[PDB]
Amino acid sequence: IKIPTLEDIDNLIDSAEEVKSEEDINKMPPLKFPVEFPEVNTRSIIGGNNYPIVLVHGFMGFGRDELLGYKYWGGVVDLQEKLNASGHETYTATVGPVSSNWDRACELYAYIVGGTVDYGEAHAKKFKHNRYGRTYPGIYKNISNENKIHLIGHSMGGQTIRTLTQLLSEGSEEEINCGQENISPLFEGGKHWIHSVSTISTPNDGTTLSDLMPAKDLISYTFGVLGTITGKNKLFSSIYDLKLDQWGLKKQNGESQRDYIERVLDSNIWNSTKDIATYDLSTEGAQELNTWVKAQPDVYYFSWTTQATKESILTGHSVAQIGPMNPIFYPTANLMGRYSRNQKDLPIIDKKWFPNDGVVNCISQDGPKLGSNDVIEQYNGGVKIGQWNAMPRIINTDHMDIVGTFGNVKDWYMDYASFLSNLSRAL
Ligand SMILES: [K+]
Ligand SMILES: [K+]
Ligand SMILES: [Zn+2]
Repeated sequence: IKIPTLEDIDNLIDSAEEVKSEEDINKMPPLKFPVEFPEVNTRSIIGGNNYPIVLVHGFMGFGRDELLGYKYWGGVVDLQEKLNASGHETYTATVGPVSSNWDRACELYAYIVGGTVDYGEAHAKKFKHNRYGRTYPGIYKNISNENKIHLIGHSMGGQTIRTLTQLLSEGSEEEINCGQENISPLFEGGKHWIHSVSTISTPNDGTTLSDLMPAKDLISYTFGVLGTITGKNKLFSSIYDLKLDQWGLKKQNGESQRDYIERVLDSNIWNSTKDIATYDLSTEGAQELNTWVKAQPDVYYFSWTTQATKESILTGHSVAQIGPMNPIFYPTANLMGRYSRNQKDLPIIDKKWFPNDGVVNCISQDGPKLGSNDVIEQYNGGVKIGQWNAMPRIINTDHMDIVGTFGNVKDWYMDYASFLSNLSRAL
């Protein structure tokens, strides 16, 4: 009926599942990776790679040094550590939790290479924000056409990694042509640093959760969800940063976390620019991204779809599955599960959009289709470069469960890392 905001923090905390110990997560049934790499049981794989994985969080995800150690990737299980311990070189990148995909891609570039974020003169002028952002040391500084990586992005992270791959490969005409000093190499094109792009629970065609909500309310709701993890009091402690430096929205000297959050929530940013996550998450905004962010011909693309709704036999609406769906997502799942729209200049939303994972419509997750020329095929026991390999649906699994909040997923990720290591070179 009603999506809660911070006004309803008490009821959210009340309805929420308790955070579990690592021991208790390990007692849950492990998620099973569904396939073997093609031909592994018919012949020798001879063309594999040693490229590392870089993990990229979604909307309202935070870094390894935030949330008092609770990890985006695995929660109380440190998936990065487990992957490295089992021989799968893995890093974690951290970008703006509520910034646009463009801004996040520029941040991701700097996070990997090292240096100061550069959003582009042209872009920064157009959207009226700073050209330069924060400074990072670099987690994989030697990245190159020879030293490629596998990008894995959850939620909005999947849009962000598509966007980085587009910019690396083809650059930005607007940036190239504006005649700025010391253009970021990101915008020049010609870089083939990415071997694969994997999206997990990604709004590749947006999510109608953004369409149906006022932006401020969506953000406020998501602070509520964060609170179910941090605890309602620790939610207002200095254990996370919204990273809106470019907008002049850093926490002020002497400002409390609570005052900082209220100030950001009350900002004009949420209804006054398209250069923000809430726009980029909407179906209109995702469609716009899709009109220029294409699947590159020399990169493997994989998509994973989560679902935790069932169809109501009475109305045809999709509703939360009791058990699999976090109770915090009951209202979001149920509103998306009955949201239609047939309005000029906007994507037509019909019953195919109803099934969801609490946050993102299932139909949106297999790859970009709105405004896209990308090819999508369901995985058929062979991998195809330059197009989307839409992998077997991850049913009975909500939006956060697939990153360990809450689920036993470490073996799935280790098996996926093994799978990715078999991928052979572009011809
Ligand atoms: K909206
Ligand atoms: K769940
Ligand atoms: Zn921007």
